Amino acid sequence: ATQGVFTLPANTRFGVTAFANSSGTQTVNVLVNNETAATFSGQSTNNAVIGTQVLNSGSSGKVQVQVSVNGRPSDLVSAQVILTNELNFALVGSEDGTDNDYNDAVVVINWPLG
Ligand SMILES: *C(=O)C[C@@H]1O[C@@H](C)[C@@H](O)[C@@H](O)[C@@H]1O
Ligand SMILES: [Ca+2]
Ligand SMILES: [Ca+2]
Ligand SMILES: [Ca+2]
Repeated sequence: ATQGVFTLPANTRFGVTAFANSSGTQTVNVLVNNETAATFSGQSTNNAVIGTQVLNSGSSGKVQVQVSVNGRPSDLVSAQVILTNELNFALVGSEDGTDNDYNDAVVVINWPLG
């Protein structure tokens, strides 16, 4: 199944933050309605924040997270969770190798903001 794709409410500001846990340099691209809106890159085996940014979901609300390492797409896992019918997390893990820890880049999207 497709992973890393989320439909947010339209025209909503959201946070996106990426952490790294891999010897490979992670590149995280965040697309809004299929256009790149943010790109983070970095390397850590200790959960360092490689980027954090506030974006806008636009008219469609479609947000996609893509992760690659040296140009090769990582395998993604994702889900969205809503607490008290208000607080939203869109969660992504990614795997660049064979150990299947799925933490090589971890991406968290949260809304609402403010
Ligand atoms: C390459 O070494 C594999 C890569 O980096 C490791 C340190 C570990 O985080 C592994 O999960 C990751 O796929
Ligand atoms: Ca891994
Ligand atoms: Ca890892
Ligand atoms: Ca508040």
